[PDB]
Amino acid sequence: QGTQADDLVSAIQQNANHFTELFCRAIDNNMPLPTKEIDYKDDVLDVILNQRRLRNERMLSDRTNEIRSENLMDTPPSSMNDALREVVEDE
Amino acid sequence: AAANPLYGRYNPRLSPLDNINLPAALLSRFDILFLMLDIPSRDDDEKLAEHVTYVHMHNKQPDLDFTPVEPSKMREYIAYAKTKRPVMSEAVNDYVVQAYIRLRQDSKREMDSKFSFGQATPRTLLGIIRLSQALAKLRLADMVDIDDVEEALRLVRVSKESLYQE
Amino acid sequence: SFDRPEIYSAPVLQGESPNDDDNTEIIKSFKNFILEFRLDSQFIYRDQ
Amino acid sequence: PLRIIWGTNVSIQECTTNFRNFLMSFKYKFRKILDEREEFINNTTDEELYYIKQLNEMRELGTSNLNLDARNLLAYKQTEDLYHQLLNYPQEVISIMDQTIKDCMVSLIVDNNLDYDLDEIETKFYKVRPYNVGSCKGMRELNPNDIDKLINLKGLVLRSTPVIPDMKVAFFKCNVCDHTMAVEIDRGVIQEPARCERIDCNEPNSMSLIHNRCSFADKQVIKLQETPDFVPDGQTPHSISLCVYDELVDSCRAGDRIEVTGTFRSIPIRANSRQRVLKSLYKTYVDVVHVKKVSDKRLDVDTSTIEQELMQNKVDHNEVEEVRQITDQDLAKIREVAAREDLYSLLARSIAPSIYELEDVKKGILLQLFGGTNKTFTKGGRYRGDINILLCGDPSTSKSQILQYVHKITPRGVYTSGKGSSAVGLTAYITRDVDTKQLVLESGALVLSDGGVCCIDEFDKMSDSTRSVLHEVMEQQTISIAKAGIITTLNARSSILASANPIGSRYNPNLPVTENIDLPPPLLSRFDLVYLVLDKVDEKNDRELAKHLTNLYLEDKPDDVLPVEFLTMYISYAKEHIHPIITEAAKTELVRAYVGMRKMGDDSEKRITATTRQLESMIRLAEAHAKMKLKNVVELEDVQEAVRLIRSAIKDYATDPKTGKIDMNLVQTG
Ligand SMILES: Nc1ncnc2c1ncn2[C@@H]1O[C@H](COP(=O)(O)OP(=O)(O)OP(O)(O)=S)[C@@H](O)[C@H]1O
Ligand SMILES: [Mg+2]
Ligand SMILES: [Zn+2]
Repeated sequence: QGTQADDLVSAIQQNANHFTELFCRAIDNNMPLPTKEIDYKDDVLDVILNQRRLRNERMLSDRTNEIRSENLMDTPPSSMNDALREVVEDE
Repeated sequence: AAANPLYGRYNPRLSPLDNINLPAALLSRFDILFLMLDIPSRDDDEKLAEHVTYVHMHNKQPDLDFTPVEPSKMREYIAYAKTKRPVMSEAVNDYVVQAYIRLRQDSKREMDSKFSFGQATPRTLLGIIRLSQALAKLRLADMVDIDDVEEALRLVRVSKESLYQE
Repeated sequence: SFDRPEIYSAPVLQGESPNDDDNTEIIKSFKNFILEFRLDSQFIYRDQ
Repeated sequence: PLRIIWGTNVSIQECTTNFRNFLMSFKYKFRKILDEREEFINNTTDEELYYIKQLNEMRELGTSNLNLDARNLLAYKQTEDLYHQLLNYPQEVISIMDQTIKDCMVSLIVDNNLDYDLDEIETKFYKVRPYNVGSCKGMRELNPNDIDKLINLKGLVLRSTPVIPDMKVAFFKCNVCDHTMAVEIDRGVIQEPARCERIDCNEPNSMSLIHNRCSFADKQVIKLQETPDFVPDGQTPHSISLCVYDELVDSCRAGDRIEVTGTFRSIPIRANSRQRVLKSLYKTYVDVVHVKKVSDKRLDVDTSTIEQELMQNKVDHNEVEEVRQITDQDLAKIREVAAREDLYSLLARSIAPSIYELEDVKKGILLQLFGGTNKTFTKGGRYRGDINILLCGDPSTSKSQILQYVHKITPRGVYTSGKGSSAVGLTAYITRDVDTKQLVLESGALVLSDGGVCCIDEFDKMSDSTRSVLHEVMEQQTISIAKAGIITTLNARSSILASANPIGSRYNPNLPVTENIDLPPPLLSRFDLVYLVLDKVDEKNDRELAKHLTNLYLEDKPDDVLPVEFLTMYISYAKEHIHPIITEAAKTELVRAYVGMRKMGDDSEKRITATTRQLESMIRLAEAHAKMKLKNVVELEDVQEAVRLIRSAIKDYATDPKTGKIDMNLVQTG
């Protein structure tokens, strides 16, 4: 097509240890939602990771609710939602 | 296994049991024993010499009438053949039983003679059954036919008797 | 030629019941005082 | 809403309710429907409440252990998830089951208004032992995601450590005011107090641990040689260290085949004793929950061997069964089959259905399995009714298959081969432990075979020095070792079942019997039965053998013969409950036959001479035959049958008394 793309193959051939984690992060960025519902026949690791993910979402929701309930400035909804997302994410 | 006789060479003067250093039990454990005698003949030495010398010259098999099967191709075909589990019907069972009876009677008759190759054994019956099942596996079939048993018995006979008799 | 192993935590359970003399509860009470104090009708400390 | 234990999917309330409904609503007809056994369903057994009856009999006997089958949890519809929760999370779910069992014990006596007191139920700790949790996958096929999961292992016990006291409560005393207090353990960590608990005395570092005042618990480590059902390509068997606790300590002896179900653990191991630095690679072991020592496919262990062990099991309240329970209906069927006129031929024929003919060999194997009764002297001597059999003969006479069947059918036998075994490997040896780096004593094949049958293939190939060990085992059923580490006498009551070939690997009628067997007279005198199995070529015999051996290949999965389970329980009942004695009529026949063959041996080594050990073999074989027919006395018919079996094993009817030769065509019948 003519566009410029870097030589990813040689970079993987010379730095496979870094590109393992790079690929894992890229995969974790866009992970499709599970169509199948979790049940009692799944592995213990799967239910542990599912509980960890649900705990992560509950922590994020609780922190967002707490900071929104504080209402520091009493004041652009997209800007305040973005800033609230960043402060919840790094807090 | 690969083996040599007593003296390093086969001699027709002694019985086949005499020059084979092998006890009767471990002889019976072998399903097939191949005597491989180096009989000097003018006609066969021509073909052996030209075959070996062609292999040494063109670095490959001389016969161009058929393509040899590649070892990976042979491996996957044998893997497919090993999945089959053939069974034996009543007719092939009767054929095997009568063949075993005739083999035992022939071994009884030839036990005293110098042409003895051992004593006929139920392990020979199991070897015939095993060879017939392997031949049925090679046909990728779940059934064992008569001709598989005939080929197994032919292999058993030409293992020892055909070459020692000549 | 490996790196530092890292140590990190995440809140899971409730733990033991909090105490008033605990430093975290004192900090939380101080934050509540800063955010929720009203002099007459205005939150003076958060605006300050 | 619904509360879930973190890291699991186990809810305490839901699990307690489901297990309670399972306990009060399970019937064995559900188990038979699950196992696709519809026509095996009967009325009076399956329709009753199974576990309610089990808790009732537990209350009546005063026991506190419930054996739970997880396949029964699969049978019930509401607990179908719970089965998985039992496999995935044994720690929480087993405690939930114990609490539910205690609640049901309370409920069964408050609801029906029994006279049993509630306080004994309350002070007692009830625990459950789940078993049959699934297929017996090998531990080398397990993965790190299988940690803390219930697994089954069938294996052989090699050795066990002595009882190890592990700390449960710690006892601390003050040095200056003698104030004593006890602290419980918390996940393997004990918080020793820095300062004294009293308000009067508060001296720091004044509390010292008293190692003898504090309470401990039992912990034992058992080395199990795993024998999985499926073995991968080129895999060599290994050993697993498995931990038993509390009541299960000293329930497993060395050399028995057991089915251990337990949770799969892994702990880190310290690299050095002086340092607390732990190794990254974890060490895996099995925390044992339940042990099964009985199998329907094989016999039970000899009860005369473990009498003091049985009394110690009664004292320790471990409640593990070494022998199978016999009901009233199957005992009635045992008494019915004992009244058969063809009982001897039926029992001998039902030994090895895949092995054709060998009727006398099967009769001898059957008598050896039954064995003569054991007479121990009040003065201190001991006579053991162990029957020893040698099978000498032509190649391919299905004798190695007889050894295989005997090895599979015995409780604690060991199969071994000539020239692959040594004297030290047969008696005892000293090894280095991988955990403690200590010199431990481990048993040989003969010691591990005690109370069972030691099968030796290719007995002629064994060295004379290695065969010289066997003499004391054959004669006195002991091994008296005096080595650097071991100086003691160990009981080895193992019946020796050996297989052998002639010198020329085939029987030669020109040479006599003794030269064909090629054994020294001290070793050959100790065999109760010597079976010369011959290959005589016939028309009808070869035809029938070929038809029998070819009919197995008609289908993929292959008169009347008894099932293996019923045969095992019949032999076990006869061994346990029948101790025949010799009468004067039997004594007259014994003395007459012994003197007759001593006189017959006067003719001119080349021939087997009669021996006093042959008289003892006559007594043992007659006692075994009387034990088979459930008779408590040994009559003349049993002695005549023993003499007939001894004569027919060596083919004395075919043998010429003078030259010692055997003629094939004339006297032998195929
Ligand atoms: N009478 C028989 N009944 C049933 N199977 C037999 C009989 N005779 C031989 N066989 C079978 O033939 C094969 C020969 O193996 P084995 O008989 O076990 O060897 P063996 O009897 O120990 O003699 P060796 O090993 O040479 S000392 C096995 O598969 C046996 O099951
Ligand atoms: Mg053998
Ligand atoms: Zn004090």
